[PDB]
Amino acid sequence: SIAQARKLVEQLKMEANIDRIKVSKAAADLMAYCEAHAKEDPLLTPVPASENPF
Amino acid sequence: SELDQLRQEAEQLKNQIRDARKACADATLSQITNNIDPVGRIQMRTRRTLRGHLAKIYAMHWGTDSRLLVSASQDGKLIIWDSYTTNKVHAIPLRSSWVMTCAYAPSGNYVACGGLDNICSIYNLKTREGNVRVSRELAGHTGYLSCCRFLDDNQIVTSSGDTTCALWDIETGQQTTTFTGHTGDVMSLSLAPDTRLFVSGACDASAKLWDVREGMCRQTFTGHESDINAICFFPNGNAFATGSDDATCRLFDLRADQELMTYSHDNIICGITSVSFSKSGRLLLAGYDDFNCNVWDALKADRAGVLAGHDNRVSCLGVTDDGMAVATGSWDSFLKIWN
Amino acid sequence: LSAEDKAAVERSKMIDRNLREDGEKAAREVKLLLLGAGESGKSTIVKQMKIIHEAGYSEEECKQYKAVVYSNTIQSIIAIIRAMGRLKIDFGDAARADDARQLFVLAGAAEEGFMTAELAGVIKRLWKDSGVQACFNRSREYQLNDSAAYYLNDLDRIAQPNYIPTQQDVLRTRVKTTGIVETHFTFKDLHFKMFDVGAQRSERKKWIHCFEGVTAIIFCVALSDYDLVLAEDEEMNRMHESMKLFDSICNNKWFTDTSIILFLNKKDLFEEKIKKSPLTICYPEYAGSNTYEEAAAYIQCQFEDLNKRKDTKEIYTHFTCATDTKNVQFVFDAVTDVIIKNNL
Ligand SMILES: Nc1nc2c(ncn2[C@@H]2O[C@H](COP(=O)(O)OP(=O)(O)O)[C@@H](O)[C@H]2O)c(=O)[nH]1
Repeated sequence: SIAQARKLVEQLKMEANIDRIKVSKAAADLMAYCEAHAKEDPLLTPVPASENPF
Repeated sequence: SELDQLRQEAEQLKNQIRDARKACADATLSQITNNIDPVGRIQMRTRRTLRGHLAKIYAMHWGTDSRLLVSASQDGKLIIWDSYTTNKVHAIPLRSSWVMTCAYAPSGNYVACGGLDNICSIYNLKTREGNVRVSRELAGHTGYLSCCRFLDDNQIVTSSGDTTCALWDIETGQQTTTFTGHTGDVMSLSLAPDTRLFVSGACDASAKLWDVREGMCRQTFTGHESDINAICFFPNGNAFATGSDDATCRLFDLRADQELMTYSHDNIICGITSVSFSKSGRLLLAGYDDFNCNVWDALKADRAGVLAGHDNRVSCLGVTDDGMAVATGSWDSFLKIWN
Repeated sequence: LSAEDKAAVERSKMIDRNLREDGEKAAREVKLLLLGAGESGKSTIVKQMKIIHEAGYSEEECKQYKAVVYSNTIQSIIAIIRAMGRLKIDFGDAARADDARQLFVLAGAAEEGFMTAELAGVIKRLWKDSGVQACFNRSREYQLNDSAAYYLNDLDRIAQPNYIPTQQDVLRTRVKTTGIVETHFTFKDLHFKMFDVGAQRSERKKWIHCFEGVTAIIFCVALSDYDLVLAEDEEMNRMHESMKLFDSICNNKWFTDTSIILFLNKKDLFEEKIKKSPLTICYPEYAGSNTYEEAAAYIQCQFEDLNKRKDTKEIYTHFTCATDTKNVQFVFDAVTDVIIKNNL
């Protein structure tokens, strides 16, 4: 019991004590990463259909 | 008494996590994205059809060369294909046909699979003596193997219906680390871009971030009203998508430690079996029970399109490392390469 | 373009050849999936198929169960002994309380089964005791192994230095397996495939659809479970759970085109138990005479009734004693015929 509780506690501490961020920052970065590679995405950017891969 | 300290300490901890998340909820992904040029609706067509399996295909994994791929079917064979020519580079006779997953190694030397046997079987493609026979069988799991991914020829992580994930040392066959925590079948797992940590989806409707080297669960993501069958990391490694029985797909941010978006549409209440990201992270591809693969805008949350070409459900998905193509496996026994 | 890379094309064709041949062989084989609660007989039926239709067990394969036999033997005596406390039963001879303590001292933790000159006597002394016997009779009031008396009575043969398990011993072993068990066998011209997911301790819902379209399901039911409960919920009667499971598998959308075959197993245990205990512990609305004939029929009618597509699917019930190779032979050989006829 005291042992399991402790085991739980240290895990909750692990989940608890971390460098969180706000959603607007986190979200911006996603838009960022995406908009940054939007052209390199062959499924977004219909690569010159001639004979490339398929 | 002493148990109260711990109990009381436990209670407060959950709330700080609760309140901590709450506090960061200063905006929504949708809000900040509401002002973006929509993906529009892009059309994809089947460029290649891979026939050779008899039974339902349960998984497939693209080789890092974005050309050769493995597919596992319960017809007892792992077929390794030449996505370009459609030639079968291989067909591995499985010691057990109740295969639920297969994994193509980053190096291209090995491949793996396992299932109702609770074993992860490591097949060396380079058997100079000729062809393939099981090189390693990783036993330890007491529930089906739901997913497996090599970090490299030397190590592979596995998820299981026994509620755990595990890291193994192929060379020796010993279970390196057991990732306990989930209280339901772990159905899927995804390796972060660097193979430093990974996330796992489970039947307790929760995802979990695990530190491979620490063998501990960092964070735990909830939000799904049902099992999680598929899981995938956003290309940058700071977010991941989950596919669930509850008819929805969800993006969760690691740094903001919480769900950011939900991808769903009325007139779609069947489960998702697989999720994959487009090379840029813009599109989220989810394989559905209704034979279709739905493509969503990972930022706006709308359906960019839908890949229809399978007669039974889409069981596994896969977008090449170079983002050049998508593979969709199915219970109908065919695989399709979409572009 | 158009060259010697075509060597891959001929190899791919070689593979298709192998796949195709291997594939043809797979459409004319019979696939059977065994289901039912744990302890219902699935494992035994699987093993039977190997004794009847394949090599059966060899001295070597049998000696490899020597450990499991010793473990089951020890596990049984301990469970009965412990059971005396719960139910407050004295030893017939007080000097057994020592052997009881010695039983746990000797019978250490898991390694394998021990079986020593000393443990053998300790056990032989305990089993034989009138008190242990008294409790053993009240084995309906606690979790107890089916093959307990089997192994305990034969302790003189088992505890021998030059012991080798008989196939019966093997058949009686309870080794709990987590990995799906499969046994292939050729019989009556066609090939067979029997699968026992066994204790695939994972939600059934995730792998059930894997067997959609199996030729037939053989659903085992332990008839002797009617007067037993669940050591976790207490109120939950085991026979009732088996029914819920059956209802779930019988009418399961994945098995619509599958032949359901109940194996009302443990009829030999049921026959002796029905004399002592009433069916009314299980089915309180049972007004029938508490005999084998009538009660066994009542139970059969209760499971077959769970079937909702009664107009579309026929439930081929059979009363078995999975540990009796002859009985299983005939019953299976009768299952094989219905199957042949019914479908193929
Ligand atoms: N007397 C008797 N023992 C049986 C019968 N069927 C199985 N057994 C035993 O009851 C126990 C449970 O059987 P098992 O095959 O392990 O059930 P499973 O859990 O479904 O695989 C084992 O000791 C078997 O040998 C039966 O009809 N009669």
